[PDB]
Amino acid sequence: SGGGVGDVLRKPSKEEPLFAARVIYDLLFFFMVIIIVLNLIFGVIIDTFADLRSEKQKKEEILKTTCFICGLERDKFDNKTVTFEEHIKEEHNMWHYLCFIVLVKVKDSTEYTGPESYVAEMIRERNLDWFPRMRAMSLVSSDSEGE
Amino acid sequence: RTMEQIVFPVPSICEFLTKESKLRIYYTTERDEQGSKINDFFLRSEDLFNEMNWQKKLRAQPVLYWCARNMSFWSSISFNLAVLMNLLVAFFYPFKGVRGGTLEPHWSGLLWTAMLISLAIVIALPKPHGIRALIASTILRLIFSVGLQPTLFLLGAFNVCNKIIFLMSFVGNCGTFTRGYRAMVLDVEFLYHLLYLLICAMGLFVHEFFYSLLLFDLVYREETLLNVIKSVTRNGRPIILTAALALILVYLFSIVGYLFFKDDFILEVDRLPN
Amino acid sequence: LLICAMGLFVHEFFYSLLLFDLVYREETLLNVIKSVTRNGRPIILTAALALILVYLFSIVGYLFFKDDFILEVDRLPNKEHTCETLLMCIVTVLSHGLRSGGGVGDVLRKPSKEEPLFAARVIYDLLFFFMVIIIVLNLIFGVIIDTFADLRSEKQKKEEILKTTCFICGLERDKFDNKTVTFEEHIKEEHNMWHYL
Amino acid sequence: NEMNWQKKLRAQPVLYWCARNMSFWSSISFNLAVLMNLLVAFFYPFKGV
Ligand SMILES: [Zn+2]
Ligand SMILES: [Zn+2]
Repeated sequence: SGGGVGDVLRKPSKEEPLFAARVIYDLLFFFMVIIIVLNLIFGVIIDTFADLRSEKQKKEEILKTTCFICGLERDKFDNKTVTFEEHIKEEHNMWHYLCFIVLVKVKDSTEYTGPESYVAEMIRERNLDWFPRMRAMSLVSSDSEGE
Repeated sequence: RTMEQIVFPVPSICEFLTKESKLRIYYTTERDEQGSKINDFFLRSEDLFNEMNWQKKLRAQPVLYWCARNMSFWSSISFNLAVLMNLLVAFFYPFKGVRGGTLEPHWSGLLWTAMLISLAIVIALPKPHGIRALIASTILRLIFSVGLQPTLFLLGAFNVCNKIIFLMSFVGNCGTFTRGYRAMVLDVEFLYHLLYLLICAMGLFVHEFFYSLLLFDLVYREETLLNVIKSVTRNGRPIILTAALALILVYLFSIVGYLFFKDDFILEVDRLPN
Repeated sequence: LLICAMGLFVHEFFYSLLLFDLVYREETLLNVIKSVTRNGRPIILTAALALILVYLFSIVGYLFFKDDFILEVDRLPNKEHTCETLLMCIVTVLSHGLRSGGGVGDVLRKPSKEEPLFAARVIYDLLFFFMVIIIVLNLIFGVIIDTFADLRSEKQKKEEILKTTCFICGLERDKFDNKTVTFEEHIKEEHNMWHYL
Repeated sequence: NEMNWQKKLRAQPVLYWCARNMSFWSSISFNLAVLMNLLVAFFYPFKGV
């Protein structure tokens, strides 16, 4: 209700000796509590909108302008007949990776090929260093220059 | 540290994967610490393999599979019915037999005619949208046939049957059924849905407000509203700490006012006669 | 300790004081108080701007609307109205009316269309309400919100530069992408500052 | 152009002494204005206060 300790007390009006102290009390309560504290809680709420929107925008731009598993940043695939739109679909599609994980799981622990044994060795026992962390075999050129 | 490229046949079990969980795993995974999404992807890969096993096992259900396909339809019917029946219980609670026609039914009759005209205009222009408008018009017409209490009882019975057939759809559409009973008891959304069912049943039985409670619990679900509530609640510890700061500050001001301005604390009041 | 001892001895309130001093310590509460106090010089300067602006409005109100400054009052027994002309009483009445909604409205005499001074009174009321109550209070709260924005920006920049770069080494964690020396062991085994200490 | 003017005015020095400490004049004017506004604020019934 607005002023705070004002408009509910007795309103001394200039006759009592306690008038100046009452005015100071009223104005000081109104300033610190009603301005600063309520403005602090609402500044906290607005700041949380700012942080949440910043997180969402960062997540969306890093989801759209970079590759998945591959990790590249979509400016490396500017030329040389392998663009990003088919690098996502045909080269580093994660659905093919899930297909490979379930192919390792379903198959009968024998009579499979070479790389599947290596992958199943890295899956069952230990870590995940068989993923293409930052390399894609499309940025690399021919080795004729050193040869 | 050399890189290969292998081509393999896709397993026949991978085609039993839904589009919803597909989009969920595409949009939900996050970079753990070293700018990489691999670690959470492997754990949800194991969970996805278990989910595809459950989906392949449940494909031979089909009546249960037919029930579990159209769960968004059950959710939409439950939500629209809850909103409509909250609107009916809001406008009319003196009840004691409201069907007396003390100039209310004439205005209600004109409102029903206008609503029927608007529903006809909506069905004419927007033919593909507004399937629930016909059901709302039929429910409004049933209010003119029988009393408000039988209509409310019918709507409550339809709501509880829709919820009890939606729970079976939700149980079927998840793999927690065969892991045991404590596994689905430990689930959070399952507990929320059973709380919703208990609230709906107790509203049908005991004193019949309770639909405001389920309305709050169900409208609170949607994504943008949940986003703004996540904005008010994600940093809740500073908010409660500065609320405690306000509390101690007004405690100090109360101490000072009690100390000196003790006789200036009179307040206006009107008493009720005995 | 002195506050606690004096509370045990003398008149025993004092625990509100030590409670304030001790709850004020914790990190997130100290962070929001640092948001209100880190840019305190603009806040006190625009408070002084509010003070001189209401001093100007008090001057104008004393000049023309001198007899419209009556206020309701109830006296304590040992006409329920009073009028003040001292220009300290005018300034304190105007700071009394600085809060409570409209401002100079709902405390003065409300002339209502009969006096020739009606249009000037309406202009005075509306102009006070607009400039002071909208603009100045919105300025102090915009300053506070801007200080939250700056403080959060500084904290985020500090955290990302602490996590995504090396310490003493100075590199930016994208140089260690390959070639058998990654950043996670470059921090621990090569450029650990504890080995430097 | 400003350095040309400064070189020409270096031979003033009494005017140059006046022009050196202009921040002092500004500070004196501001403090005096604030103080005399405080005095004219608190006491205006005057009629021989
Ligand atoms: Zn890739
Ligand atoms: Zn290094």
